[PDB]
Amino acid sequence: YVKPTLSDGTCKEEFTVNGDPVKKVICTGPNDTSPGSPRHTVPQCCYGFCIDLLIKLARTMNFTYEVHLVADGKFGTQERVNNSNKKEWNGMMGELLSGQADMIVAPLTINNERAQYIEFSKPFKYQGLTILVKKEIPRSTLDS
Amino acid sequence: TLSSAMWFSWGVLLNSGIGEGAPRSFSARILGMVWAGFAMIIVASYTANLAAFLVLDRPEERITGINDPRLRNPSDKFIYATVKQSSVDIYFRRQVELSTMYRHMEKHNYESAAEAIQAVRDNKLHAFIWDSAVLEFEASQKCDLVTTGELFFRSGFGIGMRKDSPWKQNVSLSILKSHENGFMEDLDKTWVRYQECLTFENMAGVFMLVAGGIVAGIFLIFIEIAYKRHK
Amino acid sequence: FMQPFQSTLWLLVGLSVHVVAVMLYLLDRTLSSAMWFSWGVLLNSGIGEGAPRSFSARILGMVWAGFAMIIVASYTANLAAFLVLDRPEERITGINDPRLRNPSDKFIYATVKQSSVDIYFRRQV
Amino acid sequence: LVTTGELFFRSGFGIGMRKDSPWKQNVSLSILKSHENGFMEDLDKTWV
Amino acid sequence: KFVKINNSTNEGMNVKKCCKGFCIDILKKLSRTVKFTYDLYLVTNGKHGKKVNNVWNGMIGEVVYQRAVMAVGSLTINEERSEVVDFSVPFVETGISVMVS
Amino acid sequence: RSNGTVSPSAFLEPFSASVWVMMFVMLLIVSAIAVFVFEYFTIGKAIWLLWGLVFNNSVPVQNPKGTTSKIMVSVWAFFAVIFLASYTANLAAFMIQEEFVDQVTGLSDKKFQRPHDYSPPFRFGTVPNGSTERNIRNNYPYMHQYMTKFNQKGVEDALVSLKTGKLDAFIYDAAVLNYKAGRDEGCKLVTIGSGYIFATTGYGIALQKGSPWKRQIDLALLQFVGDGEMEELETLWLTGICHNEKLDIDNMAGVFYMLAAAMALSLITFIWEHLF
Amino acid sequence: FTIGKAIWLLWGLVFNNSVPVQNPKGTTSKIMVSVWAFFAVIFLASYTANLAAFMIQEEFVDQVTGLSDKKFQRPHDYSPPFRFGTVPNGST
Repeated sequence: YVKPTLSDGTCKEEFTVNGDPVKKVICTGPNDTSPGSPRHTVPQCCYGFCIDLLIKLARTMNFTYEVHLVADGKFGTQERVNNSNKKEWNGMMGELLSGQADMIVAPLTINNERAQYIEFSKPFKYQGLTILVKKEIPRSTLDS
Repeated sequence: TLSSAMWFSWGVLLNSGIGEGAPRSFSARILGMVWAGFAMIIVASYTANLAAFLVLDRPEERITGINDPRLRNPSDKFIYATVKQSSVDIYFRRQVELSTMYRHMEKHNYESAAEAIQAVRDNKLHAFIWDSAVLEFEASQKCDLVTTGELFFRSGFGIGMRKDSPWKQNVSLSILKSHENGFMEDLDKTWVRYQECLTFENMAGVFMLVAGGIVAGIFLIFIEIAYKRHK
Repeated sequence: FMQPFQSTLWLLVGLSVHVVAVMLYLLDRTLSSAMWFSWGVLLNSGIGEGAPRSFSARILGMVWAGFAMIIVASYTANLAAFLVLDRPEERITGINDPRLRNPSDKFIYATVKQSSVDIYFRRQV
Repeated sequence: LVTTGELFFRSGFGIGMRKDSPWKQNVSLSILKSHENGFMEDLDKTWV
Repeated sequence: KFVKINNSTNEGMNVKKCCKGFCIDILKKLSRTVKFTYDLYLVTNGKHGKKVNNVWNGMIGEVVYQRAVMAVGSLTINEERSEVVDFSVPFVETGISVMVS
Repeated sequence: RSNGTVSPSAFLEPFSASVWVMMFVMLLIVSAIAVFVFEYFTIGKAIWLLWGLVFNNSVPVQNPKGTTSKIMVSVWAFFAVIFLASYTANLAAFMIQEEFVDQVTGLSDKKFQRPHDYSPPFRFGTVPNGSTERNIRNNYPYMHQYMTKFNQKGVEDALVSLKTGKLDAFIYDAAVLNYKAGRDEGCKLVTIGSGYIFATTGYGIALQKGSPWKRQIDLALLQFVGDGEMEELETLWLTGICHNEKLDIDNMAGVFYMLAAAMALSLITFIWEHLF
Repeated sequence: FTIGKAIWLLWGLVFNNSVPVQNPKGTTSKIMVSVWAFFAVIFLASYTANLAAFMIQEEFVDQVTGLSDKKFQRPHDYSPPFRFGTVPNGST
């Protein structure tokens, strides 16, 4: 979950029904979001399933995190570069094959092409595709 | 007694039992009884037809899975979705039949994940292909849509790393232990497990007529009184 | 007859109707005439010989008539549901039916010990 | 009795004879000719 | 296909079009099993086949005059067709049916 | 479950809500209007006649008599006919549908925490020297200390004994459980949860530690997943018999209790009226 | 009048009880009237159920069968001239 930070830059003051504060971290993603603007990369607020998993992993292990949101937006794919004859990785996977890299954590997917370059771990979820359509409006109400 | 006989005949078909008409002719009484039987048969047939229409009311034939013939054959009535052309689009490219079907969504793929659901909520599109968890949560939280079909290309998620980093073994062992510890189910229950979710119009489209008739009854009584007074 | 739901169900319903009528007539303080009128009303005989005493008895009779109409509607719905559920035994669909693909003890079949069906089944592993 | 269910392994009948025989081509041609001139239809109508 | 324009400009080269369908799958399966290689090519000289002035034109002609070996496609078995070429066993059913509105 | 799960749902109707109150007040207003029109002591008789015409046409009353009153009575009769037809259609639709609830719907249930002080003692069905037994023992021992009483030899014997009624619950793997239940005799067996899994972990191929085959095997298996061959394999080899394919005595208990309560309330009202 | 009243009461009990009369006298008459009313109610409920179940059936009409027909065999006359479309130079 991504939310704009507090005006003072201390996004806080959230709690759950069970009386448990929500653990939160601060990202440095594209503040302007839409392309073409002069990217601000102002701090924001991020929290969710993956954030909790990362917190547990960091507590069990011994390291520190500096979460920063992706710059492009695409999940990641191989594509031929324009005006050339080669191909490369774009999207969020692109930052994996550069200095940023580290320990990418996100709703990724285990694929053959992806696994040929990077190595995954044992999955923490299981999913299908489940085609989705808009619900039909029930016009059978015995009006007439 | 002509007006009373007419009122009695009108009320017979509605089980009023006024009993204001006793025709002198025996054949007239026999014809009236036959007509009452015909009216009873007709109203029973109408009730049976209404019950059958209510029972068999199902004009929805939404595409179930990818192998459905309607979904297999592209059509210009509505278009498909691809969600930023990532992850799933590779799966569609790999299969030759899916490669042929990809001509429909090749030029119409979106660029994000929420834009497609917003456009669906704008009724500009009724189709979507995405991870089952995300779509299920969207259906549960937003009590406006339903997901229909059978799961396919089942492949779990995962934490990515680079080449061969010195943290892989510990991370994978921690994930497996967290699975076997019951922590992961607890977390999945606390994050996405509870998101909110004799017809009234049947008694509304008929009670309005009853109210209108009740209102017009006063006017009809006044008109009848005026007609009686004028002659 | 009134078999499909339960014969004991109809017996209990009749006993409850008679008990309700008996309490209703006790509340009046033509008991046989009232009982016949109630039986005709619940059977749509339309005797019209009932003579209620108090308005509470009238309200109880109206509630009982509504309950009887609800019971009649439920019985007709059950009859329609049973009519819709006709042909309880389905039809085997070729060789692709799992219940015939999986052998059991209640289904038995065989063609001929020397024929073409034998060859077709033996060759197809 | 009833004959429910769809059908599988569709391959029609035929008249058999040994690998070498002088009647082969003539027999096949005669069957085709009678068929199409409208003979198997009449026989099917009058016998089955 | 032997592409030809119009009038005297019909002198054209062998354009390369790729064709697929039900019969082509049968052809590919036969190529895989019997182990032969083929040189598929469309015909532009007529139709399925009709005898005019004691001459055959279209598919059947291309097999009668030793200009081909097989004639895979939508051919139909018949009496006069089978007196000049040899057919295989049928693999589809077909008759003469009627369609109306 | 020993017997089939049937829920009459005598109160699941959308009645007893603001719609019912609106219908009641509309009925009262119509009755009052009819009484006024007839008058233009009979209020009770007219109300009874209207209530009968709504419910059953065997209610004799002479309160309404006229032309406009006749029109109102005919309109009310048509409205009641439409209402009862709609109710019958709704009952038919309800009979089309079904309502089945889970038996326990919980692995960390109260039942599997202290079944000695809850009903006759329950049954724990496992097998020894497995993977489920190790995890269950390591998570919370008490269930294992209880579970030593019942631990069968295999799967077929345990299922047969359970069908004999000796046991109540059998806890084991997921894939074999789904296959067994799907291909059961008569589809009389089902999992407690609606396909609910607890500790999701997949199968695997146990290669040697550092064996020079892991990369090729993993890539080949992922490729097999990608091309959809596993879907056809599962369809051919893993499919159950049924799976997705699928006014009584106890149905009228609630309405009968409501009728008894209404009769008691009417008796109380009559007693109060007699007091005054 | 007793015969006519009894006939009218029987017809009403079969169809609809909106035609009451003082025909039956005695306990036996009331019992038989109730029995007839119950029988008619059961018969009407069964008829309604059968009518409701009838809607799950829908037949079709094919009329002629094949090329052997008066419209087909007879080339001309009839009244509207017919159409016999077939693509030439084939097998059909």
